[PDB]
This record gives sequence, structure tokens and C-alpha cells, in this order.
Amino acid sequence: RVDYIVTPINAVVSWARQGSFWPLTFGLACCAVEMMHATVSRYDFDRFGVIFRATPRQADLILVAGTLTNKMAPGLRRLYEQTLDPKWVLSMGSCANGGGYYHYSYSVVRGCNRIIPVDIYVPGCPPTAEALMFGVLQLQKSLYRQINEGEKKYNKKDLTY
Amino acid sequence: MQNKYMQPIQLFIVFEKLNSKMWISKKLNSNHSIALIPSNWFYSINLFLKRELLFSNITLIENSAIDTISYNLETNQNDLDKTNIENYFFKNKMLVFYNYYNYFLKSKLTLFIILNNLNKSIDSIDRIFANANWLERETSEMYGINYKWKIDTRKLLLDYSKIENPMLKEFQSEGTQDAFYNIFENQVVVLKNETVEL
Amino acid sequence: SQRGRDYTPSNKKYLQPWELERKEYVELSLAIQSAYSCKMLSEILKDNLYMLTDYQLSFAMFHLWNHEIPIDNYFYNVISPILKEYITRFDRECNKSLAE
Amino acid sequence: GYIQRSNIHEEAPNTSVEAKHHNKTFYDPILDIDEDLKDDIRLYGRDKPDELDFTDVWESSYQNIICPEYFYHFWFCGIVYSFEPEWTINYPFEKGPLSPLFRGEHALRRYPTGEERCIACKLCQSACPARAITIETEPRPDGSRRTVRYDIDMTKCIYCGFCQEACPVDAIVEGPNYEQTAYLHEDLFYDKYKLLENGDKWEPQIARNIEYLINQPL
Amino acid sequence: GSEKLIEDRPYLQGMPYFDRFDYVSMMVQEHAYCLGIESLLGTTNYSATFTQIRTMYDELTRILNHLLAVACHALDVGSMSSVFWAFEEREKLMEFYERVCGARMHAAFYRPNEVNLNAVSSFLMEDILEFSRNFFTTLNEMHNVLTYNKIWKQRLINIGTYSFQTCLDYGLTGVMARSCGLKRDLRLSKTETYANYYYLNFRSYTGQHGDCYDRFLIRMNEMCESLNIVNQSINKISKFNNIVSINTKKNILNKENFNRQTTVLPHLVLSYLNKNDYNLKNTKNDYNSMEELITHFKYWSKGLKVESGYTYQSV
Amino acid sequence: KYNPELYIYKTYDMAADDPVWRQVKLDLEWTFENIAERRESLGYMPTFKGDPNFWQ
Amino acid sequence: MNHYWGSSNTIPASSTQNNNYFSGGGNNVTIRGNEIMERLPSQTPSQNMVQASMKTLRFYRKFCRLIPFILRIHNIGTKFTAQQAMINFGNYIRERNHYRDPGLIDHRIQLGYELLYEAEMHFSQHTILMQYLSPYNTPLSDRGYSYLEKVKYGNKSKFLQGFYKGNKPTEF
Amino acid sequence: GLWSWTINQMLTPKFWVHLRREGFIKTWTRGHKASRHAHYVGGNRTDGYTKQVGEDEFGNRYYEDFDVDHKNQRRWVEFSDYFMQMWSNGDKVPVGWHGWLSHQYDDFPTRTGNSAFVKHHYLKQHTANLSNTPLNHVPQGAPQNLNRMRFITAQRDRSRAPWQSPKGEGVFQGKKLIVASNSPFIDDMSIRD
Amino acid sequence: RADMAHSPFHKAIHDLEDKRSKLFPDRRRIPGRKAKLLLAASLL
Ligand code: SF4
Ligand code: SF4
Ligand code: SF4
Repeated sequence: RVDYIVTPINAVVSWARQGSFWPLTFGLACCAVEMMHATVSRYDFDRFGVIFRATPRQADLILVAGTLTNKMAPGLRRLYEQTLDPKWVLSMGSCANGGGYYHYSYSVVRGCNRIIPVDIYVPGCPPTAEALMFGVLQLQKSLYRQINEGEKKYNKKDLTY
Repeated sequence: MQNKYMQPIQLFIVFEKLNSKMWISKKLNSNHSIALIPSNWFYSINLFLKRELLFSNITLIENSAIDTISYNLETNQNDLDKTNIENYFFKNKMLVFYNYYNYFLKSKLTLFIILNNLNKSIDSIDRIFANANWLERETSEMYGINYKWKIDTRKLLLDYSKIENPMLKEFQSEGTQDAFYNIFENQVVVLKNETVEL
Repeated sequence: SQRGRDYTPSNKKYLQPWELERKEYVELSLAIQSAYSCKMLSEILKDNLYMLTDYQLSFAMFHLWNHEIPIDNYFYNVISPILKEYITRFDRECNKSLAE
Repeated sequence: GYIQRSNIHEEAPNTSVEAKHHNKTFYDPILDIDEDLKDDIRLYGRDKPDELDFTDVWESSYQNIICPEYFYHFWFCGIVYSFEPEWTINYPFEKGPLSPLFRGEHALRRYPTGEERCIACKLCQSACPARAITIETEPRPDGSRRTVRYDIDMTKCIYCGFCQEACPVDAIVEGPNYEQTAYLHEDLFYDKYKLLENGDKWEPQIARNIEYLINQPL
Repeated sequence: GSEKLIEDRPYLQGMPYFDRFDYVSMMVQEHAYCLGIESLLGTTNYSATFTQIRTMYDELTRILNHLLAVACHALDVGSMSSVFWAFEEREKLMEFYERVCGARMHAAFYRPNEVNLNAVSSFLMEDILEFSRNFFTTLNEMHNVLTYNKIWKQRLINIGTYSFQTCLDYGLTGVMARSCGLKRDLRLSKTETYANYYYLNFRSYTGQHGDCYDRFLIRMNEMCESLNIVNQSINKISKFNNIVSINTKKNILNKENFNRQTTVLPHLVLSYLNKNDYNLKNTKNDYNSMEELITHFKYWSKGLKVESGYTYQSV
Repeated sequence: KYNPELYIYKTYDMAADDPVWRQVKLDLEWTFENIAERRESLGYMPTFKGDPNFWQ
Repeated sequence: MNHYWGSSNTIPASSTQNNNYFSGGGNNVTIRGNEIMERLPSQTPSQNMVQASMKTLRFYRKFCRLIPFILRIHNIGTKFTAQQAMINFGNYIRERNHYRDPGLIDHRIQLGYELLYEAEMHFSQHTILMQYLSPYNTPLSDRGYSYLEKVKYGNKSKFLQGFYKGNKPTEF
Repeated sequence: GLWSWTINQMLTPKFWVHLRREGFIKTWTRGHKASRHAHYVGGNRTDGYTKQVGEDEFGNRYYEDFDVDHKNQRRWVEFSDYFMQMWSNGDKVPVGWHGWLSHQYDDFPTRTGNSAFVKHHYLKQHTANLSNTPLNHVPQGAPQNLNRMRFITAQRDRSRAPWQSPKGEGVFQGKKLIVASNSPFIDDMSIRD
Repeated sequence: RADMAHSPFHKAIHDLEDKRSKLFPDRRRIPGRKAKLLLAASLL
């Protein structure tokens, strides 16, 4: 008899978490330049509520934008661990997705998924500001929906048992 | 090339012991001249350039090494001349080219030093030109050119705990070591590189 | 450019662009297009007489017309003789140049 | 450089009053007063005036006592510049200006009959700067030159459109689809069937873009 | 490892690597690569030179870089709105640039010695003029808050004062050299002028202190002079005069002409000066010429062969 | 060097602070007005219209 | 001296006193320096293999003197003891004992000193620094060991053991 | 979610005309459909409501008004699905309307008659992002792919096709297990006259 | 020259008086006048 209030509580929590998906102020390369352009007045990420937070301890969205190398992978893992929970991860750009042009480079991490868990990926190299906004919106929709994904089964009284 | 150009023969005049070999081509600009120099009188040449009137107003523009070990003329082999940088590179094992710009003469000079010793050790111009610190550090980190008596031998761009010279003719594109996330260690570990081939 | 080179036309009547280095032709065209004075244009044409071209002369005339550059005593003295020589050197493959 | 110039100085245009290009109001007395300040040694080096002036004293007093930077900045940056219209684009409700040459989602085009446009020339694979396009081709059952597998690793694909630029039969194209966010890095590895479906979805706009682009040199 | 990455790929295969080198300025690096390729080939891009598109793209890239630098410096100093203004201006510039290549910040339109002549619109020039007016307004608005603000002045006055010998020792160039009083610039050097600055008049400002405020003033004056030079270059390829009727003086304006529609003719100079090459390019294609098909195959499979030699080209 | 030309920021308009910049601005305004008038003279504008028969 | 190994680059014991009210002193031979290493001058050219060997021995001693602090700071003391780490490093150095070029030896010594300083500055991850200090032919002492190969390939020659394992994937 | 159209916006002839024409449901739903600005509800000009330039196959209605204060805000589209403020996404647009809405080309999709785009037989309906959804594109060799084994077998058989050894009982002519070959080709020289 | 007054390619040198007056300032900044005014106003 605890799921009745929890479901409205889950919905309110999902709305609140979607409303304050603060991206991490952590950018590296041209993909991050495009992401910064997506923070411009023309591309109002503030309309969806995305405000960049400098500290991982106070951040929720990790916008991995740039190329990862052998000299930055441990730092990326440490930042991912230091990110406050719950956390979401979005890798923007081909380098952050799979290395891109440097997929055959000796000084390339050869994929950000092999270093930290990634929730969403963006294809463009660089992705457009519209592409980054669409990816952020999809991630927000998934986070709002993932809170109550119907994992529990409904009893004979239409109650999640 | 409609501007006033002249060979900097004053270098060999002051040296009075080195057979001067200068080259000027239309591939570069009208104020670019390239000369080969012996490594023995290399610091002496650098000091003489750094502290001489009509030449003291100079600044080091770039510095780069060429792995002349495997640099081979691909086509038009019969077209090689008897005073060609291609033949000179084919003769030697490495060629260090330092390009400076002289504002007093408003010209470009390129000193090419041929390295054949297995150690690839040459004197350091870091104590002469300030920008040569980071440049020589990167050059040593990438090609293994040992700048003797250098200001700083610390690494510049190579990954931490990695001992290699990626900018070498022997090194393959993929390298040998790749870093993954070791759950058994709860951190990033490094193993052999198994790369996908085209 | 001119070192170890002869600016003589191959056709012995008019010098085509194929006989000169493309960089020289491009520089001459740019200089003609950027000539904002009658005296300056006359000096540029006279200095570049060895490598002058009919296309370059046509472009200079077009620029003078478009910019409404005044034709002065310099145009009447220096431009006139070179123009007359070029016109005497014209041919049937100079239809566009002559008409322009 | 490659030509010879005699008169090194490029003389300024003739400033005669009767000149056709004589620019009336070219110089404004209300604006051109730099001759008054042309002698200020302070603008040329660390030295100061040989004698300070009451004007300088008053200017320093205005700068220090009034603290006028705050008021001027609030009046100009805030009150005035806050009144401009918003340049933001309604992203969920509208799309921004996208050029026809937009290298969007990679896709496989086809002839109007629906037959595969790919002629297995390997030009795309030899032209992918990162070798992001992989082809495995054998003779077709009918004998056509078509690939058994055509893969594009979007993780290593720069979406540069070089394959489309060097496409021999206009097979590889860059459709306007830009919302290709993938929740799985494995799903991001598009293949032949996926590319064919993507081209099928957006063939019409791709056809219009192709016609317009061909009409550019035509 | 961009060095080995380019070195292990064909000449065209390493083209976009230059854009990733200078992320803010992707056009200057591409132009430098094209000029170096031409120098190795011993030739020059006649169409690119005649179209002045190289100069326009370099000026746009310089303006974008200056705006981005101003935004970053203002954000670091503490100004949070100049970043937004410069970002809107950069968005407009990138929208203009993408009309030529289809990408906001990595265009890679400049090829070694070939130019995509089809992608040239006079409407682009008109929008460039409108953007120049808007950028002048934006620069005035930006200077209204950073040039005279006492806080900004005290945060930049006599900061990092370098000199001629200091710049010479470490080879500081560009805006740093200009602020240090050094009048060195490859654009206005007779032996180093590259594309179009050797014949156009532009004003360059050099600082007398070598401080942060001097660098900021250099950037602002560079943006203004770049706008002016871009206007001049656009006018150089513009048809300012038309045939006027002998009867009366009314201009004889056509009714079915792009000249009547737009005064700018991006193909006029190339068509008048290089009519043979212009006709050859506009007529024959790889889908119609077997030789052109072989050229397309070689350029897309092995690439054009380059003569052996070492060259150094700076932009 | 013996006769420098100094650009001094004196007015609220950086363009007004340079006579060449003001001239460039006036030229841009005049060119825009002339282009607008030339386009307004026709009253109609051709535009690229694709046809489904093109994809035959 | 003005160097990272200089005597004056030692953290004071007290906020107002170097070592004590009667004498000064500090710990920098076995611990990190007071300030960062701005410059790392190249080793002086040694024209004699004797000088090269002396320099190598000095580098080995310096590395050994910091093995305790390196293990303690990285929380990697469980993998092997300080003596065990020293033995592993000695074996690794013996692996390169075939060198005979003084210039190559000097370059290697400079690179090793730089790497050790990076480890001393904690700029590198512990899991990567364990590669040099790991045991050559023994399991890590921070985790259990399985003798499955030793039991199954009991007294089996190296060739047979390699043949039984397979040098490439058995599926492709 | 209340007051999609404010009193100031409702105090215009355009609001009354739209309400009388399209009804209260449509008048209120437009504010929840494609809210861009309170002053831009149904257009910027107050003389009337902007006409519907077209309709998308997914129920979206595309309109355009030149009275907007922003140049990049000329054409707009209202989606049918408006469950939440951030429920709809930019992937719901049709391929035909994508070029018009993005200012790629001034041509717009037409329902019938002359069409700005071709209509071929192989056309497939555009769908939203299948990522994080069951309809996601499945590579041939993925683990979740229900037939990755067949693809792996085919790829291996390209250069490493295994020998079909006998499986079960069979005749043995001495130490040689008797089994027939399965080569599709037929040796005609062995069976010919 | 486009960098000096009365340039040949200026093409905008015909009767720009009204536009120039509208688009440019019409008063010079007298040094110290605002200073004296503000100080006297503050004291009073
Ligand atoms: S994916 Fe492309 S745009 Fe992004 S950082 Fe890498 S090269 Fe730059
Ligand atoms: S260029 Fe076109 S036809 Fe040729 S292999 Fe590539 S996709 Fe196929
Ligand atoms: S768009 Fe560019 S990177 Fe992507 S597959 Fe085509 S050629 Fe390769």
C-alpha cells in the first residue's frame, strides 16, 4: 500500500529531475565549441533549463564533448565517479562517440564507452547546435520516462506488487 | 622573385672553416634560403646569429626533424640532381631543420643539420633562443633527438607512463598500448592494442 | 619568373596566357583590377609591357569603365600608344578583346 | 613578387574639389579633432605630459570621485541593450536556417526505379578520410556490381560528405536528417539495410536537393 | 597524433585534420594547406584568386576568431553578456559559411587547386553586407561596455607588458607582435603576401604598450578593418556601373538578367580573364568526359602525385 | 615613423572614431539602398522551382 | 641550488621553523619537494661507460629511496612489499642491461627521472604506474593466485604449453 | 499549464476570429501546441490569424507569418502530440516539411496535384528516433540480435567455411567412413554416354 | 584607395549630409565639463 502515493511522487520527482538537468561545464574540442554555441542566446538551452555547473559534485548531466586520450582517461573516470548521483552521460561528437578521425591514433582512447558508462551519443562531427539540443531533449524525455518504466507487475487489484 | 635577395655568406665568412652550401627555390617564398651546417659548429653558429648586428634582429620560427632513414624518392627517380636536398636526405639518416626569420634583413633562413650518429644527439639552442625550450622538448619527445645540455628534459605531449617515439618511421599508426577500464581494479588499466584493420 | 626566361610570344603575333607563368598573369590581373588612378594604371601597364596580354588590357578597360575612372593626359599619352600597338597586333581570335 | 612595379608609393586619389570622386563630408570637423590629441605623449609611451592640466585634473576627479563607470554601464548595457528583440529560435517548435549543402545523415540513394545506385566502385571507401566507409562486394546473382555489405561506423564517421562528393553514380548522399541521436553505441553503427531505409524515408527532399544542386552548374 | 595521422594518409585524405588543428579558425588553416599544396605543385589556384572567395573566407574566419577571443576574455574578466553577443555574431557568421560547405565550424571548402565554383551565390554577398552592418552595430555595442569601463581598464592596463626583444626571444607573433610594436604581418609583406592583401588597402593597428588592453584594442580594430576590407573585396568583384542610355541619362536596366537582379557577379572576373578554363569547367564533367572520369577516379583513389621536395608555407 | 597616424577612440561609435570606417558604413548603406531599389523596380523575382518530371 | 633536487626545496617541519629551534633541516630525498619542478636540465654528457654506470646506479638508488612514499601515496602497497617492488624494478633494469651507448643511457636516465618525478607529483594513475613495479613472473600479492596452468601443465615443456593454449582466437 | 492565451492576446480581433472559426478547443490547443511567445500566439499581426500553409502526415500543421520580430522565426509548426511541455521532439517532422521549415528550400510539400518532391514507389514513411526504443536498428552481429548466429556463420564461411563432417552413424568402407559429397556442381564427364 | 578620403571606388560620395548627420554624433566631449557639473551639483 505504498505505491499509490509513490506513483504521483515518482512523477513529480521525474518532472523535477528533468527540469534541472544541469550540464557539466567540461568541454574539450570542436564538439564542445558547438555545445558552447548551443548555450548562446540563439539556442536557448535555458528554455529547457540546462544551466552549466562547474563542479561535478553539484552536476547531473555529463556532456562529454571532445576527444579522449591516454593522458585524460583516468581524469575522466575520476570525474565520472565524482559526479553526484543520479547522473546522466551524453557523448557529443564523433571523437567522444568513437574517436572519429583519430579512431586509428595511438594517442586516442578509442571510444569513451570503454572508459565511462555513456547513456546517450550524438553523431555529428561536429554535431549541430540543433543536433545537441535534440539529443538533450531525448535524454530528458528518457530520464522522465525511466523513473516509472513499469518494472513492477500489477496485482489483481491493479496495484504494483 | 622580384625583390632584393642575397645569400647570407657572412655566416661562412665569420666561420671561415665551413664550406657554405646554400639553396634557394621558388617553391618557398623569395626570402627563404636553406643551408646545410655541421653539428660541430652548431652552437657557435647559433650564438653568432643571436648576437650579431644585421642578424641579431632574428626570431626562431619553427623547428622540425625529418626521419631521413626511410625517405625515398617515389617517382621521377632519374630526375635527381647533384645539388638536391632530396639526394642530401637520402645520404643521411635524419635532418633537423630550424627555420628563423630575420626582421633586420626581413628574410627566412633554414638551417638543416644532417644526423648520422645512432644516438641522434645534438646540441640544444634552448639556452640561446627562449622559444626553443618547448620546441626542443616536443622534438625530443616525438623524434628522439637528444638535445644535450638542454634547459628542460621534461616530457611535453607524450602520454604519462608511456615510453615511445610515435613520430618515427618504425612506429605503426595504432601503437601498442591501449587503455581500458579495469573493473577488477576499479580504475583505468593499460593492455596491448588490438586494433581493427581496414 | 623572368630569370632564365624569354617573354617572347610563341605565335609571333600575340602572347597567349599559356606562354607565361600563371602567378605572373594573376598578379598582373589583380594589379590592373586594383589600379585606382590613371597615372597608376599607366605605370603598371608600362612596367608590365614585357608580359602584357590582350585579356589583361580588356580587363583594364572594363575596370576603367565600371569604376568611371577619368581618362586624363596620362591616358591620352601612355595608354593610347600601347593600345594602338595591341590593336595592330590583334587578330580574328581577338574578337572578344577587340569588341570589349 | 613575380611582377615589377616602378612607383612604390600608391598615391592617394586626387582630392581636387572638382574631382568626380571628391567626397563631400569625407572629413567632419565635429568628428576629426585628433589633431588636438595628436601630441599626447601618454598615448605613445610610459611618459606623462611635461605639465599636467586642469582638464586632466577634472577628468581624474570625474573618474575617481563619481565612479561613473557603473552608471554609464547600467544605462547603456542594461536599459538600452535589454530592449532588443529576442534572437532565440523556438527549437521544439521551429527549425533554424539549414543550407542545401548540409551534410546530414549518411544514406544510400537509388535510381528512380528503386535499383541500387551503388556501383561498387570502392570510391567511397578510398575517399573516406578516416576510412569510415567499409564495403564488401561480390558479383550479384543477376551479375550486378553490388556489395554484400556496406557499413558506415558513425562512431568513426565524420559525416563529412566526401563520399557523396566523390560518389560515381550519386549513391552515397548526406540527407537533411540531423536528429540521429542514438542511445546505443552499437546502434550507432549503421549498415546497408539501415542506410537504405534512411534513404527511403528522406528520398523526396534529397531528390529536390540533388536537382537544385545539379541545376547550379546547369 | 595529427602529425602521423596526416602522414599515413593521402594528400586529400588528411584535409579535415587542419580544421581540427585550429578549431576556432578552420578556414585559415585550410587556406594555408591549399597554398602549400599549390606551392608543392608549383602552381596557384587561378579560380580561387580571381573569385576573391579565399580573401572573404579568411576575413570571416578572422572576424569569428576575434569575436570568440573577445567573448572568452570578457567571460574570464567577468563580463557575461559580451559572450552571448559574440556568440550570436558567430552563429550568423557560421550560418553564412555553411552555405558554402554545409558545416558550421569545419567547412573544408578550400581544395588544393580546385574551387567549387557552383556554390557561389550573389545572395550570399548581399547577406554578407547585411551581416557586416549588423557586425558594425554589434562591435559598437561591445565597445560601449569594454573600451571605457574603469574596471575593465584596471583589469587590463599594463598587464603582461611585453617588448620587442621579449617577443623576439620567444617568437611571439600576430596580435602579440602588433601590441609589442612590431610591424610584422605576412599579409602585407611583399615576399609573403598570399592571396589578395597585396593590392587592397587595409589599416593595421600596432600597440605602443604591449598590454592586455592593447591586445583587446588590436582585436577590435582588426575586426573593424576586416569588415572594411571585406566590403572592399566584395566591391572588387562587383559590377558598379551599367550601360546608360544615350537618350536622356536613365540607366538601361535589363528585365531578365541576374545583373538586373543582383549587382554582384561572382563569375565575371573569372569569365572575362580565364574564359577558356571557365568554359572547360562549365562544359565538361566526369559524367560526360572520359578523361574527366579518369581524373575523378585518380583524385578519389590515389590522389594527384606531388613532386618531391620540402617547402614551408605560412598564412 | 616621423609622421604617425594615430587612431584614437574618442566617440561612442568606433566607426565614427575612424573616417574610413564611417565612409565604409555610408557605402554599405548606399549599396543596400541601391540593390533594394533595383529589386523593387522589377516587382517580381524568378526563383528555382523543382519539377517531379526532373526525377524521370 | 635552484633545482627540484635542491636542498632548499624542502617543506618546513613547523609553520615558523625549518626543523627545530636549534637547527634546520627537512625531508626531500625520500619525499616530494616544496615546489614544483620548473625545469629538468639534461644530464651532463658522460663519455665513459663507467660514468654511465655510476649515473645508472645513482638513478636506481634515488628510485629506491622513494619506493616507500610512492607505494604509500598510491595505496598500492598491497600489490607488493617495498623490497618486492625494489626487486621487480631491479629485474626490469637488468632487462635493459645490454645497453652500451652513453647517449642512449643518458636519454633513458632522463626519461626515467622525469617519469619518477611525475609519479612523485601523482600526475599519473596508480593502476598504470603498477606496470613497472609489478612482479616479473609472480602473481600480484593484492589478489589471489590460481595454479591451474602449473597443475595442468605440470612439467610440460614451454613448447607443449604454448601449443596447448593457442596463439590466436579459436573462433576466428 | 493554464492560460495558454492571455487576456492581452485574447483581446484582439484575431483571437475572436480564430475562436469563432476553429473553436475553443483549437484556440486553446494552439498555445499548448507550439508555444513560442505569448505575443506570437497565432501570429504577430493582430489583424487576424495566419493561414495554415500546410499539414503534415503526422497531424502537424505548418504555418508562416512575416510579422515576427526575429528573421529566423518566420515559419512555425504545431505538433498534434502535446502531452507535456517537453513531450514532443524535433524528430516528429515529415521529410517533406523538413526542407521548408529549415529554410533549406522555399518549396513546400503539397497534398495533391503538383508536388514539390517526387513520389516514387519505394518511399517509406518517416519515423521518429528509434533509439532507446524497441524499434532500434539492429546490426547483423549484435548480441541482442536474434539471428546474429546466421550472420556470424555467413561471415566466417567467406574465407573459413568449416568442413561438413559426418554427424551420427554411417557406413564404413574399412577405416574410411562412407558418406556422399554435397557439392552443388555436377561432374558431367563422369556421367556422359 | 578606399583608405583615403575622396577614394575613386567610394561610390557613396553624393549628398550624404542628412544620413551622416543622423548617424553621427553632433557634440564634442568637452573635458572636465561633466566633472565640474557633477561635483558642483553634489555639493549644492
Ligand atoms: S568529433 Fe569532429 S568536431 Fe568533434 S572534436 Fe572530434 S574532430 Fe572535432
Ligand atoms: S562511389 Fe557510389 S557507386 Fe561507387 S562504390 Fe561508392 S557508393 Fe558505390
Ligand atoms: S561522410 Fe565523410 S567520414 Fe562519413 S563515410 Fe562519407 S567520406 Fe567517410
